[PDB]
Order: sequence, then C-alpha cells, then structure tokens
Amino acid sequence: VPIQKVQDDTKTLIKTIVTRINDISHTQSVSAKQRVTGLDFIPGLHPILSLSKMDQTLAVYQQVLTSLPSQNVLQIANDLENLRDLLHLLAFSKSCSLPQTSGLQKPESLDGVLEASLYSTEVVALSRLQGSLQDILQQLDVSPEC
Amino acid sequence: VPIQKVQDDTKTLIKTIVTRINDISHTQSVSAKQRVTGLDFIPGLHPILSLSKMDQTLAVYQQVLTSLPSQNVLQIANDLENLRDLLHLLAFSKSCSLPQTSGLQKPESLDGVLEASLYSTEVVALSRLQGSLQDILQQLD
Amino acid sequence: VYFPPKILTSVGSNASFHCIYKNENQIISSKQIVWWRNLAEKIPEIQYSIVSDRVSKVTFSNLKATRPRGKFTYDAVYCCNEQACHHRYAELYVIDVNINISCETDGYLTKMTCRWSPSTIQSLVGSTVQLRYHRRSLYCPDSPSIHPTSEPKNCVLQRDGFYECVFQPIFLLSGYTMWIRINHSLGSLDSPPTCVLPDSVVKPLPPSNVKAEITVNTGLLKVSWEKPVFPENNLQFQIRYGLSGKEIQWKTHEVFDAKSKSASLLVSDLCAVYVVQVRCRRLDGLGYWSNWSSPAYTLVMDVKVPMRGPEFWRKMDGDVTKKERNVTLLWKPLTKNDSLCSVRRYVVKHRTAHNGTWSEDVGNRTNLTFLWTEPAHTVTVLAVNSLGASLVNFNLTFSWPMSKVSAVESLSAYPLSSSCVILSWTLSPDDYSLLYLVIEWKILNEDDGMKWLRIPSNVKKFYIHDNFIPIEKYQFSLYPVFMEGVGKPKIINGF
Amino acid sequence: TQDVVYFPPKILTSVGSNASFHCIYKNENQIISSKQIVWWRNLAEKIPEIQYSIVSDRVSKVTFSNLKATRPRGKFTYDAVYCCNEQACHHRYAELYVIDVNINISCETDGYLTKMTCRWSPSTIQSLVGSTVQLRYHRRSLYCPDSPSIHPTSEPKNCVLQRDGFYECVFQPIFLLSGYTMWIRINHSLGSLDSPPTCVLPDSVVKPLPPSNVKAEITVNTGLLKVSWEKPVFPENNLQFQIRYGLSGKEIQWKTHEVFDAKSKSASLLVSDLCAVYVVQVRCRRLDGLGYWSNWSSPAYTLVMDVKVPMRGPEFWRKMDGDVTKKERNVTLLWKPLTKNDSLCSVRRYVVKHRTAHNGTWSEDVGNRTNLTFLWTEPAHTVTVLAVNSLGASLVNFNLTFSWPMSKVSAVESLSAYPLSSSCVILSWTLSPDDYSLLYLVIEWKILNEDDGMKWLRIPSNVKKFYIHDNFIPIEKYQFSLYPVFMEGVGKPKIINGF
Repeated sequence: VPIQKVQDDTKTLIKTIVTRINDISHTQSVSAKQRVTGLDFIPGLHPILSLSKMDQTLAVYQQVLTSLPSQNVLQIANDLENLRDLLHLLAFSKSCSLPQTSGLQKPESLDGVLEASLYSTEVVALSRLQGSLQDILQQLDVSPEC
Repeated sequence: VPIQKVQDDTKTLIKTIVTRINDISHTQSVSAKQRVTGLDFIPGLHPILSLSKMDQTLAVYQQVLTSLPSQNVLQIANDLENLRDLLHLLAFSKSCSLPQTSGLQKPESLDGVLEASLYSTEVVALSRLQGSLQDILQQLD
Repeated sequence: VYFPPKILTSVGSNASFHCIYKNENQIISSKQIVWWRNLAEKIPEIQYSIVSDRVSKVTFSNLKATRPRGKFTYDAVYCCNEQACHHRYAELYVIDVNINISCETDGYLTKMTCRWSPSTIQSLVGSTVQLRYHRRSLYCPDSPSIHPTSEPKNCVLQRDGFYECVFQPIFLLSGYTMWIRINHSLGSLDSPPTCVLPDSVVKPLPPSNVKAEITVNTGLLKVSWEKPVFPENNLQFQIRYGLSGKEIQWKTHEVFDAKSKSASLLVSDLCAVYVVQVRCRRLDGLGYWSNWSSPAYTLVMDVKVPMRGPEFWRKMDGDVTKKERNVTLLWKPLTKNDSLCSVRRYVVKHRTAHNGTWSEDVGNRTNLTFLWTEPAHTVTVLAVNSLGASLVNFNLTFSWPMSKVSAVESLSAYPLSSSCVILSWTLSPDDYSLLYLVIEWKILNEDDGMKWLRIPSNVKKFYIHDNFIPIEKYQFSLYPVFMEGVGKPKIINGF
Repeated sequence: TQDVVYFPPKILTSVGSNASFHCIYKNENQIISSKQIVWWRNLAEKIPEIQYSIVSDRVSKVTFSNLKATRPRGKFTYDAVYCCNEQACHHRYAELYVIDVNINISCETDGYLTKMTCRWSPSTIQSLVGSTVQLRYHRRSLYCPDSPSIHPTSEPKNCVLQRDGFYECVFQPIFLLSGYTMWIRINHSLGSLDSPPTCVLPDSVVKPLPPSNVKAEITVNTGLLKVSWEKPVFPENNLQFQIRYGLSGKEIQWKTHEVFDAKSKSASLLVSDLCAVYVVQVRCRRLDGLGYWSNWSSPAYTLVMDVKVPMRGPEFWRKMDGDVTKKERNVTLLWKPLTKNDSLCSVRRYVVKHRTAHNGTWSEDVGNRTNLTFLWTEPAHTVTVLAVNSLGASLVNFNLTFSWPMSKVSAVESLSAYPLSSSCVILSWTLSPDDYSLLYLVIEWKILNEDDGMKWLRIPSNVKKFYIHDNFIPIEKYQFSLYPVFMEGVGKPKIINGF
C-alpha cells in the first residue's frame, strides 16, 4: 500500500471524527466557560509534533472516551483505535517504531470525576480531542517526525 | 351389457394404464437387461395365456402395489382392481362356470424387500407389470 | 456390504467407493464386479479400480448437481456381478453452495445491512442454515477464506424470500469475511467465503434543498442544491431534468466538479414548467447512487419582454360628411413566439400634432375604439409583460389630405375554388412610397363577417385561402399605405 | 290442549309433494263442527271447499297437493295456514315449509384424470332458517345404474361456498370407471329431505388441455394456410378439432371450421388475402360428444413473406432533359410503385434492364426509387424495368425503345382538346392513313410554364377519343402532347397548347 493512500485515509478519518464531534456537540449546547476542576488527566491543547506523541495522546483520549457511557462515544473510541492502527501503519512506512502504548494505567481520577460530572467531562473531552485532532491534521500536512 | 362394449372398454382401460405408467416412469427409465435378487415373487418372466393365471398374477401385483406408499401408486392399484373386475366379468361372459379361487399370498419377503429396497421394488414392479400388460395386449386378440 | 454407505460433497469434486459382493456362502473376485448407477447406466471400466481381489473400487471426477427424481434426493449406485445385482446400494448428495450475499451501508454510517436468498437451500428439508463471519481489522484480502474463528449472525427472512442481516455499530475500514453455513442432519457445509468493506458499499442520502430557476435575460435553467453529509465530500452528482407533464421527458446532466453547488443548463422552451431531480454517488464511483432528490418545479415567469407589438387594423364607422369618425382598432393576441411567455396588458400609444402623444392601457382586450378628429394622427399598439412593453411595434398614421390620394389603378378577383380566390391589381405609375397593401374583404350585406390582411407593396398577385361561398356576395377592398396615411382604396363587389 | 290443535303442527315438504294437516277448532266453550271450519293461508287466501275432507265430526282434513315452493314473506319463510271457523280465524296457525329439491349438480374432471370436481347451486335453500346442508355420495363398483336412487348407506362429504355463491368440493384419488351416486341431504328439526339423486360417470365429464405446439404458415404455391398441432396426452380417445381464424387488428372477424379425422394433425383452408397477418386458434374435445371443449389454443401469428415474384412490371415513362441539337440526351425514367395486386405482397427492389445493339443488355438496380436518369447516346436503346421481390423479378415487363431516325416519323395527324368541365376534358384526334403498326399512344400533358406539372398516360392504339379526369383550371394554359409509340421506339408527338 502506497504511503500517500495511507495518509489520505488518515486525513479522511480525521475529518470524519471532527464531523461526528461537531454533530454530537450541536446536540450538546454547553457554554465553553464552564471550568471544571480535576480534569488535568485529559490531554491539553499543546503543540504535538511527533507520531509517538500522537499515538500516546490518542490512546489517552480513547481510554477517557471508553469510560463514558455514551454509545456514540464508544464508536468514536472504535474510530480512535482504527486511527492508532493507521498511525502505526504510517510509522512502518517511515521506518519508525512507535512504542506500544498499552501500558497506560487507568487514570484513578476517572472514577472520581465521572461520578461528579459525566456530561461536562464528555463535553470537555470532545472539545479537547477535536482541537488536538485538528492539530494532528495540520501536523500531518507538514510531515511530522517519529 | 353387450360383450363388445366390455371388450373395447377393457382395451381402453389397459392402454390408459400403459400410457400412465409410461408418463410416470419417464423419470425412472430402467434397463431390463439387469436382474435383481430377492424379487422372484414378482412375475413377468413368462408368457401369460389363461384366465386363472392372469387373475392370480394381477392379484399378486395388487398386493405388491398396496405395500408401496405413493398416491399415484394408490390410483394405479385402484385401476388394477378395476381391470381385475373387468376380466372377472369377461371370464363370466366366456360362459365358463369354473369356481373362482383367489388369494393364496405369503408376503413376508415382500415386506423384507419393501423395507430394504423401496426404489428397486417400485422400479422392478412397474417394469414387469408394464411388460405383462403389453404381453396380454398381444394375447388379447 | 458397502463402505461407505452415504457420501456428502459439493459440485466440482471427485468420488471413490468400495464394494464387497456376498452371494450365498461365497465371495467372488473383484475382477467380475460391474458397477451401475440408478440401474440405468453402466459405469465405464476406466473409472474402476482393483485395490484387492475381493474389493472393487470406482473413482469419479467432476461430479455435477443432481436433478431431483420424485421424492428421492439421491441416486442409488449398484455394484453388481455380471447382471446379478444386490438389493443394497449407496447414497450421494451434492447440493449447490455458491450463494451470493448483498450488503449495503446506510447513508448515516451507523448500520450494515446484508441480504441473501435461501432459494438454493429450499430443496433440502431438515437442513439448518447459520451465517458465519469473521471481521478483519485490516482490509479485505484478495482471496477471502473461511477463518477458524467465526461468529454466528442472526438474520430475518423477509416476505421477499430474502434473509436480511443488520450489523451495528460498524467499522468502515475493517474487512468483513463472510460465508454461509448450512447444517443438515448429515453434517455441515459452507458457501464460498466473501469479504466486504463497509466503505465500498455506501449508499448516500438523497441531495437536499434542490432549487430550480430559469436565469432571467438568459433562459438558462440554473439549479441549486444542498449536499448531503458525506466523508471527503467526494461525491459524483447526477441531475435529471424534464418537462412537467403526464410524462416527464427526463434529460440528464452530470456535474463532475464535486465542489459545485449550483449549475445552469440550456432549455429549449423558456415558458414551461419543468421537473428536476438530483442523485449523487461517491466521486470514485464506489458504493451506490443516492436516492433521487425531491422534484423541483420551475415557475413560469417572463424572462424577456414581448418581441413585437400586435398587428392591428382599423374599422371606420361614421358618416363621410362627418369630420369626427370613431375608429375601432382590431388586433390579435401575440403568439407564443411573439408573446414569448405571456402578454399581460395592451397599451395603445397615440400621436397627434396638437395633443402630442399619449397611451391607453386597453388591458387584455384586443380592441380599442376611439374618435378621429385631427387631420394628422399616428397610432401604435404596444404589448406589455411584467418586464415592460414590446420592442418592434406597428405604426399607423391617419391623414385627411392623404385619404383623397388614389394609388390603386385596377382590381380584379378570381375565385380559384371555395377555398381560394385570386386577386389581380395594377398600380398607378406614380412614385408612391407604398409601405404595403391591405386586402380587406367581407361578405356583402354582412357587417360582422369582416376580414382583412396586410400584404407587402411589392406583391402584385395574391391568393386568399378561406371558405368562400359562391352564393354569397363578397366585397373586396385593397388599401394603399404610405408615410402620411392610407390612400383611397379600390373596392369591387363579386368576382 | 288448545282451542285450535294442528296435528301434525309443523310440516316440511318439497315442491310438487302432497301434504295434509288436521285441525280441531274450539270456539269459546264449544268445539266448532268440522263442517263450519274454513282454512286460510297467511290469512290472505281461503282454501277452497273441494279440498276439504272430514275425518270425523270434530276432525276436518285438508290435503295440499303438488305444493309449490314457499315464497319468503318478510321475516316469514313459511306459508301460515289457519284453522278458521267460517271467518273466525284463531291467532295460531300451522307452518308449511316447501323447498325446491331440484338442485342441478355440475361436475368436472381435469385433463390430468387425477382430480374430480363438482358444484351445485344453493339458490333455493336460503328460504329455510336453521337448515344444515350436507353432501352424501355412494360409489357403485362399475358403471352408473339405469335408475338413480339414494343408497341406504352413503358417505358424507364437506363442500365449501365460494364468492360466486356456489358450493365447491372435490375428490382425490378418483375411480375412473366406478359409478358415483350422490345427492344433497338437508337436515332440520322437522326431519330430513333428499334431492333427487343423479349418478355421474367420471369419464364422460372430462375436458382436456388445449393442444400445444400449434404452428401456422402460408402455402407458397397453392394459397391455403398450413397449420399443424399435437393432441393432448390425455385423454387417449379419438377427438374432434375445431379451428378458428381471423385477421389481425383491434377486432377480429373470425371464421370457423372443424376437422373430424383425428389422425390428421395438419390442415389447409382457403384464404381471401395473402399479404396480411392472420390470427388462428384451435380447441379439442371428444369425438363422441362426452366431455367439454378445451377452451381454445394460444393465439398464433403468421409471417408475411413474398408468396410469388411480382405479377407485372411497372408502367414507366420518360423525361427529355437535353437540347435537340445535342446528341447526348438525359433520359429520366419515371414509373410508379406496384399496387397490392401488382406487387402481390412486396417489391423489394426495382431493377431497370437496358438493351443496346452495341453494349448488349444490362440491368441497373434502382432500389426503392421510382425514377432513374441516364444519358441517351446510342441510336437504338431498349429499356425494361423489372420488379424484384425475394423470389425474383416480375414475369412480363413493359419494353421501351429510343431511336434517332424514327423520332422524325410523324404519325399523329390532328389533335384537339375540348374541356367538359374543371374535372374532365375530351381529347379528339385523327390518325394518318399510313399502315403504322402502332403499339399504343401516350397522352402527356402539363401546365404551360410549369416544369413539374408532369403527368402522362398510356392509352391503347385503337382509341380515337379520350376523356381525362383531373382538376382543370380554365385560367391556366395547358400543353398537351400525344406520343405515337411503335416497336422501334416512340414517334414524333403532336403538341397543342390550351383548348
């Protein structure tokens, strides 16, 4: 499989996930000013540059999403695991080996914060994932490092 | 009833019977050259001449058909008994007063081969009775 | 003595058999065994084999589907000595297994719907069907294969005779290897495996917000539509358009540009209602075509003004001694070529030396009656639609001095038949600026069977086609026309 | 007891049957003498005295005969007969129920000889409330008996009413030659009644399937439609076939015919037209008359084919295009399509054969065109137009020759035109006394100054006066040309302009 086709498919999945996040966000009209403490475990909007960090932060987001009781969020997590598969495929295409991000311990704060606010955590996680995923789409255009 | 009508009606019946066996046996075309064991009690290997032999043989064909569970075969057995009644009346018309002794069947091999070789039983029965019907057709004149 | 007594296999394989013939208390050699199927065909010796002196082996090849023979679903094969056959036999079963599976992706990318029909299975009673699948996280391989780890799928037989299989939620980029599993009392078989990628079978939603319009002053059928939501927006669009009526003569146009939201098409008639529908599929051609969009209907507006003002003629009622004479203007509705789409109102313009010019909106009427008093009066009828009046309009000037001018020298009428009459005339040699000539005719003593026709001044011989009754007397009048007004007409009665 | 005693009180009987009642009328405390008692039916019809019978001084009897079916009267399905002292009718009555036992039995046997179906109409049983319908049949070993009768032992059989309002029930398996005696049995609180039983032989009510593999064609040389078919497999007895044929269109005016020889699987019938498409259907039934017609066959369409070579060649003429001084002259041959009689069915192509003394003879295929233009260069040139269908050219064809030397031979002496009307003009002429072997004459006319008002007519050489029927306009000037035609070519024509 040509590397260009893999990159195009990854961009397709980026666009589709951004679209579905927008679709659920339209149904969830939440003020962005709601500052909820204890959410430091969700990756922040920071410059993400190399593919290893892509896989790591996406696995973190998927673990956060998997804990949400929403079925659409579950299918989003399915899309995230598929996108990790394609990120690893891109890693093989560039002769780089992403570390197997299977050792992320389940965040102990998930149980304490989801019970406090399932809905607000879902909203903020979706927003931060969407922003990070546009960050990825921009980086994928500029040949991100390993 | 006049005898000529009896005769022509019998001819019509027997040719209907052979046409029916032909139009059913088309799906079961067989080679008469092959001989099977255990079916000696099914006749048809000899020419048929006299009244009593016809009656006994057709009673045998009756009983062997009755053992077979097919609706078409049910109608065939019905027609066989019809033509047996016809031949009994024809014998009465021949002005021969011979006592009518019929029956005398010992069909346990019938049951064994029935539970053994259903397909073989039906095909050999139809073929042999078909041949016997043509032979008695020639003998009829 | 048979081994084995019954065999299961599918179309396209070989076969092998073993027989031991037992007669009385003796066993014959295998060199005399004669094989037969259905007691009707002697199997060629080349298919036979002698593995042992007492065992006869027969091998088949490329076995074909069996044709049902009454209640039986199998054929009986017989291993016989010479012509002596044992009553026992074997059993064979073939069954067709090649079954096609039809799947579609919903337009909302939530569910997988697979369908298939058990028609080939209907001939077997006692057989139980189960659908077995294995999903690959990667894409489908070139050669689908039955994976050892398979899963059962529940499918509902619909009224159509097809089983429908609903899978949800979905994984578009995951390969889905599929094959049918049948389970009879004698065992189980499998259909040829197939793998389907959900992305490749997407049927998009029908296009939305289909708006049809004929662009003004151009006559181009412009359509605007809203694109249904799709990944990459890589959609190939198909537009069908046709006349609005009992039968829509649908014409089609394709829009290759996936970025195009509106397009314009030429139409022959600018004044007809049209029906347009749009369907879309993936730009690469994969998946299905979407449902045809809702029909958009064009509204009949006036794209342009009428092209020519109606041709009109006057009727003179009023005594000759009277200077004031009422004038009745007679014109006709514009044709669809002249009215374009419609004529909304008739406005008759006037021209005088003293009162100057003015116009009278006659409305939808094709007649306007007015009094004539001034020596010089020019008139002109205009046809006005929603966009304005017509461009080219006929003028007609009335003059007292010019009416006394006699420009027609001779006149002759010749009836060709009840359907045609020849008109003959000779002009005066004077250099009259004849614009044209008006043949004006009616039945004598009839004041309402009135007819007239303009002809160019260059014509010398003219033919009139009408229902002419020879008994009736016809009055014929030809009028010379100029800048200043009409000259003195030539009038004859009869032929 | 009661003041009025009807014994038996209620009676059920059939049409035409005889029934009788008895009354004992008590008025107040006195029993009315039987001689003072009058009967009344539904209190609307007094029963006549002649039917009165006296059992005793207190018991009087009336015996209805040849009874007719009771007409339902609103909610009353019975005829109420009243025991009346003269005019004193007591409010109670006896109820008489009369039904028509004549229920026709319609039976059918399929062409497969495996299903027996029968129907009957319940058209009279509605007038009996609470009546239970049942079919009872009995099988005779062989044949139906001479006089049908109800067997003491019979077998009930359920039958179903369909939307047609008829009762439906069948038999399977069936006895081919066993008499079936059946009847309709009714059951009610007043007893049971039976229809007059009829016996049916299953073999006499058999109708077959339509005969298949019917083919139709037109005989090329004779002209009779050739049709072949195949008898249905069952029944095997000799059958008679009826054949119907007609034209193709919205309506078909069929014509009927029958064949009696069963052995004949082919037929031939006279026709009126050959080049149209006919439709034909056949049906079969037993020769003796037993059974029924087998509906009809599927419609069949014939194929139009050129039956024979065209019967005559087309009549043709020529147009001179070329100066008199020029020796080479264009010759535009002009003819018309063959009529249905002349073309028979079709003319596939026009082949114009030529003949010269130098180039011999050759033919030109003009296709479907009715005109042909060629240059005249030889002094002698014979031309013959051939109409060719699929089978070949036409048998006898018209010949025309062109010759420079005899083109100066003037054979026509006079030429006069007389207009009868706008629709007819007389042509009159006198001939030269020379012994000219004139084949025929050609009348060629046009409107003067009109180059496309070409019209022409060939007329026999023996004619001396001719009448032309065409739309003539007296105003227009007409040029008239009469051409003397000989074996060697066409002679010098005579030309006049106008009348």
